[PDB]
Amino acid sequence: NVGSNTY
Amino acid sequence: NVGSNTY
Amino acid sequence: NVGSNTY
Repeated sequence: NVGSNTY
Repeated sequence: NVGSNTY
Repeated sequence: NVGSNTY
């Protein structure tokens, strides 16, 4: 994956 | 993975 | 992985 961020 | 960050 | 950071 590229740049799957969690907030 | 590239750049999958968690906040 | 490259640059998968955790906060």
